[PDB]
Amino acid sequence: LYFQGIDPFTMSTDKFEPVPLPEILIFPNRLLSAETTEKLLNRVYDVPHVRQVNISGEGVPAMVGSGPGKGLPVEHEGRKVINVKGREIELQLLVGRVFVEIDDIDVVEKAIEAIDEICQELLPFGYNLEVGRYSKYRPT
Amino acid sequence: LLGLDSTENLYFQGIDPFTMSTDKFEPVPLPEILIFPNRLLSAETTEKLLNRVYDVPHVRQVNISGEGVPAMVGSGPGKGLPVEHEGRKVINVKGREIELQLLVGRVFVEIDDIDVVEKAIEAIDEICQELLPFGYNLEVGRYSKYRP
Repeated sequence: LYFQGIDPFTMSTDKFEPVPLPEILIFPNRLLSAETTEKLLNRVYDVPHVRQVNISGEGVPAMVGSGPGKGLPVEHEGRKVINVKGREIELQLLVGRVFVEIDDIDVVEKAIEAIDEICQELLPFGYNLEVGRYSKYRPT
Repeated sequence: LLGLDSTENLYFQGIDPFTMSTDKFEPVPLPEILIFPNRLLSAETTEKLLNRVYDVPHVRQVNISGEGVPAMVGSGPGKGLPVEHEGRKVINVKGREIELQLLVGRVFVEIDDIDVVEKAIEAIDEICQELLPFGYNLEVGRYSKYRP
């Protein structure tokens, strides 16, 4: 079937305006240490067409299921400082998500292959990569 | 040879190119509505927002991202002083007690079907108008898994 409608992810509608820049999303199978985060961000910023890299800790801590502290959250991690392309970044939490903004939809495929090669080396415990494409709600 | 170029710009109009590489990318059926508050949310506002969002029809799951907060703080010669509850806050969402450890900057609301997103985003917009007076932006996201 040859589509004849309008997709709000790729064209303006009366309710949506496409966000030009996609994300490459990294979902590691284990949280990232400060050191891993530092190496990952430095390497990813060297990939052509990467505009910015953002990170997040988890919203909800890990709960202790056995031993001392059972039933309670793990002890909160300590603050760490990393150096990304000469800028100091303070980490309050182990990193569970990475968001990589790419400067053009057309180069996503190449960018994600490059990022995949980095992750193969740095995230031996496994990970998943996704492309996110967005549209802004702008009614009327 | 203007005039005799190939016509992929017409044939593929409105399609994102990477999506045609089905050897490498698998479409994710379920979209998300994203809430981007203009300020990082307090635990109190996060709690209110999550309670209301979980009542919107067709919401499947809700995730959050944002900025961590220290569990130790100090301005003296010694080590940091520990913050009560390790700096985290307990919130109550639909009867569940949840330890929150982010100032929230992005809410990810998974919707069960692209076809119901319009009505869902209208309900979420009404919530945000009420709960986020400092302003916010809403977006929809569609995902593709890289599976080379």
